[PDB]
Amino acid sequence: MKTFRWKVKPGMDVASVPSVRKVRFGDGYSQRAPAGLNANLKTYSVTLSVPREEATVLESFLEEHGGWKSFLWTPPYEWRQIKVTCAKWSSRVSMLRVEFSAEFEQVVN
Amino acid sequence: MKTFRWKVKPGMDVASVPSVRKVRFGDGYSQRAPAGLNANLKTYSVTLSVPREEATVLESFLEEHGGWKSFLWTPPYEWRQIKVTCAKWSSRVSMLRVEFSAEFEQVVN
Amino acid sequence: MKTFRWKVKPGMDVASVPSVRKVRFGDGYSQRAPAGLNANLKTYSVTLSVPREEATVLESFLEEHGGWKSFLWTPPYEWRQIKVTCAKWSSRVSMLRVEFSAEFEQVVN
Amino acid sequence: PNPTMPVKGAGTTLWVYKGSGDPYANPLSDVDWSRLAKVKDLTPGELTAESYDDSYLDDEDADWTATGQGQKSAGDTSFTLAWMPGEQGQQALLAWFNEGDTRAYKIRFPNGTVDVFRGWVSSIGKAVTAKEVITRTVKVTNVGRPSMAEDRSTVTAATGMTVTPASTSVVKGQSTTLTVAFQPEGVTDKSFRAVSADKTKATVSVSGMTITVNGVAAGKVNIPVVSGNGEFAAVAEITVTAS
Amino acid sequence: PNPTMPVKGAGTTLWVYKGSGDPYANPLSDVDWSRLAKVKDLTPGELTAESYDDSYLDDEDADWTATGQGQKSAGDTSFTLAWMPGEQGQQALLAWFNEGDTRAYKIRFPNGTVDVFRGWVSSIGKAVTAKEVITRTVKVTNVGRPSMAEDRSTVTAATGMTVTPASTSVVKGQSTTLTVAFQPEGVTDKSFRAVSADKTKATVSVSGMTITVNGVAAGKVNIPVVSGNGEFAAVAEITVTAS
Repeated sequence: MKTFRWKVKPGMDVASVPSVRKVRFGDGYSQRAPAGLNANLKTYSVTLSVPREEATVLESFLEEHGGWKSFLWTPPYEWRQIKVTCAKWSSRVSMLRVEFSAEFEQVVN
Repeated sequence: MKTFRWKVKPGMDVASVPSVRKVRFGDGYSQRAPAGLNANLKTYSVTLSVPREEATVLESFLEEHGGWKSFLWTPPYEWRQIKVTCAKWSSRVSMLRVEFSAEFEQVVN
Repeated sequence: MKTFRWKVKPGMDVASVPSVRKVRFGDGYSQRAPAGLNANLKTYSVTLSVPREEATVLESFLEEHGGWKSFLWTPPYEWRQIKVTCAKWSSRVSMLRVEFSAEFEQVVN
Repeated sequence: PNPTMPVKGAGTTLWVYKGSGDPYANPLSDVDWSRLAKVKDLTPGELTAESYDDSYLDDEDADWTATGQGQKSAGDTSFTLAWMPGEQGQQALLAWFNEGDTRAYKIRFPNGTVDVFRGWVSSIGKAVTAKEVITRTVKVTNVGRPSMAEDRSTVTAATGMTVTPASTSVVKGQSTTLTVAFQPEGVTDKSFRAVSADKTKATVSVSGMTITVNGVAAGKVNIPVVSGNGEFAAVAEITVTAS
Repeated sequence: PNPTMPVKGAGTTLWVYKGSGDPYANPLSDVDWSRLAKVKDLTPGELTAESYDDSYLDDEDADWTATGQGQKSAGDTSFTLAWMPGEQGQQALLAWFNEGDTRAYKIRFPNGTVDVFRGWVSSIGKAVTAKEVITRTVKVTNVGRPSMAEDRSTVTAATGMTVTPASTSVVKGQSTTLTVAFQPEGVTDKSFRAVSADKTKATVSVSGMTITVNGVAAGKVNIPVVSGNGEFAAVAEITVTAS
């Protein structure tokens, strides 16, 4: 598929860290430039809690994409569809539910 | 835009760390100089908390500067308007609110 | 001005770490000499709590001295006037009070 | 069944939804509802809320702490009822516990008003003692927002402000009656006040849904009568004769 | 009412603000307020203040601790009142809890005094038991600064109101003004409201002591004017000409 269709837990982190060209020696003058064109692509630390049976479907999706092969996602932050990739997605398997901890790095290509 | 309007709730952290030139002579004697020519800049570790709808506005305002560029802000410490740049603005999402953490660095530019 | 005239919180740290010339290879013989003449100059990790209005005066004093320009201080440890400098003095600005966390490294010159 | 006066709380019943439609749509009809009979006692849910800090450094008047309302909870509803293991409804209750699904259940009050919640079983107890019927104790943790009886309530302001005064003479030691119709096409839910224009020749008493006007002193007197916040009003004129 | 002498406390009335002005300005008025009737139990929130350490290494007499007043908080006002779902003031209460905004509410004692807080409902409860009236229990968390009755220590009590109207013809496209003398030797802490007795022939607008009457239709029209909770009132008459 091409669309992450699961619902994330309340606590979700959004780091931005824009990329700029900064020049400064010691404590003297400083110059700042916006470097690239596609500003900052952010990073979403996302956690999900799904029953022990849907864990297989979610992991099959993530492993089929396998680090590359960005997919479409609509974060509940700005509600605007973007393209992201996931590279870690660790999982913790409780007695009745499982908890995915993954990262989504927004991309362009 | 130019001026930062959102308020900072919990009690920020204000860091000074003035840069000096220090030479350690022999039996307990030393030599100290201010290194720079123009004062100390000071930086604010600041946290916002805003409803889930104003978070998009806050993120758009912080993105329009994008790490470089300086916006006006009046810190609730000395109550004098200064020029700052922000380059992290991490954000954690909750059920009804979003909590932002940021590092505003005061610049003479 | 030339005298820190504020009152510190009870919990204050006093590190000594004297400077000596120590020679020892492996686990064999060891030789120790007192190195310099002015022994140890200690270091006072100091914390203060002042209302939100005295913060401006305290910060103006500390930033006027600005790392160099040692000032006179009477620590309640030995009650003997000494000369110290401050280099960090971070601040935390609560709702009604502000807490300074600073370091005082005693000097000679 | 008057939902505007206090009620004694006896005759309250309890039902669990067993259909597939919308339980919050028509809770007055008990068609697809299974009753839990022999309810010994019931402690309804406590609609609470959690608070967020609303104190900013930039604020003036920092002497007083300020907060704000955040998410709200629906609380837990408890009830104990006579233990009848062979009775359907208790079997449905244990099935509700075991499957663990989230289901709707309503409480019918002796007003004609209902309160339907939605939750899951989180406790099934039982007290066994001699000389006392064995009771089964159930606790349901509620999820989401419930439908309070104040949601189904209705208001009516069909503008039927009519004032019929005596409009006749009165004498010392007697009184007259002034009437105010509260029928905006009949149904109404508001209040009103009435008072004389001088308080030096006549006095008023607003009670029994009527106005008693007493002519302590002679002359022409006036009485404004204003209903509610001031949506409507009227003026009455009363003559008091020397005789 | 004797605020300089102890009072019993039977006759304490709870009110909530539905107006748009400043509730702290004139709490004595009941104009833009809604009463919460049938109050079984009341418990005003207690003002508190945290502490901050004030002991310093430099000072002498260190054997005894020192402290200072921190941040004040207006506490939690709790009250249990009879459950009447169908009457206004309880549906307003549930709407207030649901929306979550911070409204004002006042407590009036049998002294002529009143304590006004600003807060939001944090708990809504019920107590069902046979032989006892169903009680809705409410808890309110107060924010900001409360205006306690000790703030108001002057109260001139007014005790006087008169109104002189134009009592003349009003033409279409033009408006007249009504004069209200509210000066019992000048000093007052009391406001008023006015209303038209028919809402068809003439409409009145009241703002800042300025009462403007528009003669929409010809004839004889009446404008009642009532001040405060309803102790003083009077009537004005205005003629309107078709031409």
